Amino acid sequence: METIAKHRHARSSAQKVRLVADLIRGKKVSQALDILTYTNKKAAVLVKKVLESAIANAEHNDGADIDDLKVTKIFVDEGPSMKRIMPRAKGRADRILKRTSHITVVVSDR
Amino acid sequence: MRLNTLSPAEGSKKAGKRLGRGIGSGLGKTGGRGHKGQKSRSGGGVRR
Amino acid sequence: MYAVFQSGGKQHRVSEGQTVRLEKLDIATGETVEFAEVLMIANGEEVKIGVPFVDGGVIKAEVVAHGRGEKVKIVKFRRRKHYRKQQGHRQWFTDVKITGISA
Amino acid sequence: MKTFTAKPETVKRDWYVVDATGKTLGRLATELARRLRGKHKAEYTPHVDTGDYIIVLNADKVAVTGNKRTDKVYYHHTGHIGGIKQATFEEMIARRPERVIEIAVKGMLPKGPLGRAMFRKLKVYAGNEHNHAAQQPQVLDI
Amino acid sequence: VTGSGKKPWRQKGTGRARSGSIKSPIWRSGGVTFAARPQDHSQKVNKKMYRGALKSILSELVRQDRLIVVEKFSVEAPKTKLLAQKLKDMALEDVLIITGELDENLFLAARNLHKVDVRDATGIDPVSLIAFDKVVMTADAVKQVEEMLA
Amino acid sequence: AVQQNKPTRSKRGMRRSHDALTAVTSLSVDKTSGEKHLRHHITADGYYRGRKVIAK
Amino acid sequence: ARVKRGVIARARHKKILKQAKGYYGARSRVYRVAFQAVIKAGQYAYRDRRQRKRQFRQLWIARINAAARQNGISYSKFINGLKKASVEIDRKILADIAVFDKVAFTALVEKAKAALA
RNA sequence: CCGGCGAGGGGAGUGAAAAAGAACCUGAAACCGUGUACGUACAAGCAGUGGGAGCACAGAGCAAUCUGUGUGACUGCGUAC
RNA sequence: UGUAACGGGGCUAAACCAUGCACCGAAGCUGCGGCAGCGACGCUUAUGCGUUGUUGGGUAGGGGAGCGUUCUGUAAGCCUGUGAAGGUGUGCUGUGAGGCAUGCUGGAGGUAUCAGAAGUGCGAAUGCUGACAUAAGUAACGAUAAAGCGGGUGAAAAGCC
Ligand SMILES: [K+]
Ligand SMILES: [K+]
Ligand SMILES: [K+]
Ligand SMILES: [K+]
Ligand SMILES: [K+]
Ligand SMILES: [K+]
Ligand SMILES: [K+]
Ligand SMILES: [K+]
Ligand SMILES: [K+]
Ligand SMILES: [K+]
Ligand SMILES: [K+]
Ligand SMILES: [K+]
Ligand SMILES: [K+]
Ligand SMILES: [K+]
Ligand SMILES: [K+]
Ligand SMILES: [K+]
Ligand SMILES: [K+]
Ligand SMILES: [K+]
Ligand SMILES: [Mg+2]
Ligand SMILES: [Mg+2]
Ligand SMILES: [Mg+2]
Ligand SMILES: [Mg+2]
Ligand SMILES: [Mg+2]
Ligand SMILES: [Mg+2]
Ligand SMILES: [Mg+2]
Ligand SMILES: [Mg+2]
Ligand SMILES: [Mg+2]
Ligand SMILES: [Mg+2]
Ligand SMILES: [Mg+2]
Ligand SMILES: [Mg+2]
Ligand SMILES: [Mg+2]
Ligand SMILES: [Mg+2]
Ligand SMILES: [Mg+2]
Ligand SMILES: [Mg+2]
Ligand SMILES: [Mg+2]
Ligand SMILES: [Mg+2]
Ligand SMILES: [Mg+2]
Ligand SMILES: [Mg+2]
Ligand SMILES: [Mg+2]
Ligand SMILES: [Mg+2]
Ligand SMILES: [Mg+2]
Ligand SMILES: [Mg+2]
Ligand SMILES: [Mg+2]
Ligand SMILES: [Mg+2]
Ligand SMILES: [Mg+2]
Ligand SMILES: [Mg+2]
Ligand SMILES: [Mg+2]
Ligand SMILES: [Mg+2]
Ligand SMILES: [Mg+2]
Ligand SMILES: [Mg+2]
Ligand SMILES: [Mg+2]
Ligand SMILES: [Mg+2]
Ligand SMILES: [Mg+2]
Ligand SMILES: [Mg+2]
Ligand SMILES: [Mg+2]
Ligand SMILES: [Mg+2]
Ligand SMILES: [Mg+2]
Ligand SMILES: [Mg+2]
Ligand SMILES: [Mg+2]
Ligand SMILES: [Mg+2]
Ligand SMILES: [Mg+2]
Ligand SMILES: [Mg+2]
Ligand SMILES: [Mg+2]
Ligand SMILES: [Mg+2]
Ligand SMILES: [Mg+2]
Ligand SMILES: [Mg+2]
Repeated sequence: METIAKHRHARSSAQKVRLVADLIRGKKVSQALDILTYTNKKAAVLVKKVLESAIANAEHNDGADIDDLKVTKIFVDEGPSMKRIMPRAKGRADRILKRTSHITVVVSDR
Repeated sequence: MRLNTLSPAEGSKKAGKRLGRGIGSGLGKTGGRGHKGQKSRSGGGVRR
Repeated sequence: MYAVFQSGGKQHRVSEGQTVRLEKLDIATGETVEFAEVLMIANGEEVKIGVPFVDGGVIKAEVVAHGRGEKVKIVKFRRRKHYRKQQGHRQWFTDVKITGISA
Repeated sequence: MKTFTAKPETVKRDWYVVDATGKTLGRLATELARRLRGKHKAEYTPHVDTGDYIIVLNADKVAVTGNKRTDKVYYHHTGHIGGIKQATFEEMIARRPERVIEIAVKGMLPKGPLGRAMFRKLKVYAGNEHNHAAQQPQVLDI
Repeated sequence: VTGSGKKPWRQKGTGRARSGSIKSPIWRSGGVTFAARPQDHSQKVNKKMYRGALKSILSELVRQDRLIVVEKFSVEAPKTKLLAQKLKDMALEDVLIITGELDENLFLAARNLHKVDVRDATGIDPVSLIAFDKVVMTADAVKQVEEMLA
Repeated sequence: AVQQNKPTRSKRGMRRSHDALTAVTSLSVDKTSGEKHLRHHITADGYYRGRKVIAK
Repeated sequence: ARVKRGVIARARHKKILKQAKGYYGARSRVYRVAFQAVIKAGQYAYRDRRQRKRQFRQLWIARINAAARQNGISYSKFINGLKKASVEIDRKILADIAVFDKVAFTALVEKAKAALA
């Protein structure tokens, strides 16, 4: 029916990745791949690798034809944050959150 | 006459007051001590 | 044809075959109840107005059910005064089916 | 049995035309506001506009008693500091005559979205002519 | 609680609620506000009330037909099987047996039967008298209990 | 200066209503190599307007 | 005998938040705010069981007034006329008739007028 | 099998169970998303409550239509603890 | 700061005085249904029943009666892999604290009744610990000595060679 790929614990805030996921939600995969190729965002590289993996999964594991595939579902979830310390002035310390995301792409011919 | 059929006499076992447990109990918040002053304090009161 | 009558301290305008929810009546389910004080009977253009009751006017009904209505929460709360109280309520009713109206 | 409520999708509205010539402003405005709200109908429902459409002719001939023709003042503020402006009744009749009746009726209609909607059914004209013959308004002697 | 008496931070200026002890019961890892100590829970029972309770219990057993009096109750050998067979013969399963003299064979035979207890007359207690389904007493035990309760 | 009240998730979304990206309207196709490419830019294989302008 | 509070505390908070469904923002999500919103909703409901009787009587009176003036008499005179004619129909029913049976309502107006004459 | 002889993932296989896969029993809440139904771009305030149209949905009914669920235009009242 | 000394519209009465009759109007009074406190009068299986009168706004505070939680006995009993506790929904139910049933999740415990004991109930204490928000994809990326280009390697090179 549908085929999935994910990139869990990707190094980017979900807010940043969602800007890219929104460009391709619902598109034919060939058009999605073109959009990502010409999107100048680091998140576009991340998402394009997940989409390519989902297309390979669909053809190898599920016997799908790539020309019929669409990005039927795509969403980004918040992963764990890495906590770091940033020295500020006057002996004060701040917490830094290095946020991560789980990227999920679903492709299907229906 | 079994260990689960014995009851105390009526009136022999009044439950104790439990202060500071909510409005409905009638002893919430200040627990009957009123507002402020030496007699509301922990350890408060004057000698005999 | 419809008729107006009093029951449970309220008034009701009814036609044959309608089901009316009234305040509780002390009548067993399945019994027939008579409302002999009819305030008005209207059949087409013929209108009889009670002054206060229509002479000989009678409404026949059948007691269909007794029950308790939807629950209502009573909340009392006096802000800043350490006072709150809550109460539940379900009101009794008797449903009756209008079987006859006679002028 | 629950009390009837009028339904906006089936309310019947009629068209009337009223002549303001020589009528006392406020006493015309109350009847207008009543009928724009629908208070004259047994189907009146406070949250539904059940009122009628009313064309008002000869708005510049409306009357006022006492010395109001020169002494009634209409104020407004532009929102700019110092921007309090005024016009006497006679100045208003000279420049924007429909506004006298429109202002009076708007003040007697409900405030909020529904009252604004009721105001949209009022059509005031300075002179003796209107272009709503297609609506076949009936003469209303207010 | 193990820790030092140092004030965690100064009374004023930091913008935190005031702290005085790292051991405050308000704090995680702090003390228990009213920490328990070992307690002696025993109650006094007046002598006459204890005896009166026993008399009431025995009388209720008689009225409920849970007291069985026998001339003798013994087994030939200290074997659990013999006592099991004897109790089955007398149609007893959950039973307290009071003897005038504690028979060693009987005691040993009853040890491994968990519904069955064996005592001398001087060792009866109210909870056991109520808790066992039946109470078997020898005539000598009955006389001893009568004398003990006067 | 700092807020007196925590803004809502609704208001956060309203501010971000202008943040979405826009995809490239359409790519151009080289008349000789047939590669897609950004308009007025060379292709990945080094063509522009049908001429091999640069090696590799 | 130490007692952990979690199971009972969760049930209480969940009861309140269930009563808060449909409320805006923290009012349907956050226990502290939902509790205040549930209490206030209860207070308003107590008040408005009393208000409901007032608002419906006011509506019935307005409709009776309109129907009576269609028939050439004011509300106040219509009510006084019914009272002089010993007619005990209440305002709920009079408003229902005013909307649904205009001929019967006209008959009631005629009874009131005859009593007043 | 995709990927950088990655991270991560999809299959296959083990197992009673793999949303028991080692970031591993159960897996709450705050908080953050995707999908659907309804509302929302002429409208002024503790955001509810009383009244209430329309729309969607699930049942029932020969039909007329009725009821339960979600939403809530418009309207009376209403300044949290 | 802006009409700004009828709440507004507006009013020559829709103002004021006098007389009269209607009507609106509150959680007041009445009607209908229900619950409880106290007192009388009678029954009685002696602690409840019936009739009746009357009362039931409350802070401090006094008095009365209960819900639920963990643990001990009753319990080597009873429920439970034909699915325990916990989690999440739905229906029903009582005046309330609450109770009951059941779908899904869970995968091994739970425990009636009547008694017994308390680390027995949280929204506040600039409470304590952990988790996660907001501001915000904002400020900033640490000396204004400065970079440009060709080649290499590499998945990728402004920063490496
Ligand atoms: K006290
Ligand atoms: K034994
Ligand atoms: K939430
Ligand atoms: K599991
Ligand atoms: K765990
Ligand atoms: K999880
Ligand atoms: K406008
Ligand atoms: K609806
Ligand atoms: K409202
Ligand atoms: K009474
Ligand atoms: K057990
Ligand atoms: K309930
Ligand atoms: K449940
Ligand atoms: K369960
Ligand atoms: K127990
Ligand atoms: K706190
Ligand atoms: K942010
Ligand atoms: K950025
Ligand atoms: Mg330093
Ligand atoms: Mg008190
Ligand atoms: Mg205080
Ligand atoms: Mg003082
Ligand atoms: Mg004091
Ligand atoms: Mg002290
Ligand atoms: Mg208003
Ligand atoms: Mg400790
Ligand atoms: Mg002694
Ligand atoms: Mg402030
Ligand atoms: Mg932006
Ligand atoms: Mg424990
Ligand atoms: Mg929620
Ligand atoms: Mg791997
Ligand atoms: Mg599982
Ligand atoms: Mg296990
Ligand atoms: Mg887990
Ligand atoms: Mg959750
Ligand atoms: Mg629209
Ligand atoms: Mg609009
Ligand atoms: Mg606003
Ligand atoms: Mg409602
Ligand atoms: Mg208001
Ligand atoms: Mg108000
Ligand atoms: Mg001025
Ligand atoms: Mg006034
Ligand atoms: Mg007078
Ligand atoms: Mg009233
Ligand atoms: Mg009263
Ligand atoms: Mg009564
Ligand atoms: Mg009172
Ligand atoms: Mg009281
Ligand atoms: Mg136990
Ligand atoms: Mg437990
Ligand atoms: Mg346990
Ligand atoms: Mg107990
Ligand atoms: Mg405690
Ligand atoms: Mg808490
Ligand atoms: Mg508090
Ligand atoms: Mg602070
Ligand atoms: Mg922060
Ligand atoms: Mg800013
Ligand atoms: Mg800036
Ligand atoms: Mg900057
Ligand atoms: Mg700097
Ligand atoms: Mg630097
Ligand atoms: Mg270079
Ligand atoms: Mg550099």
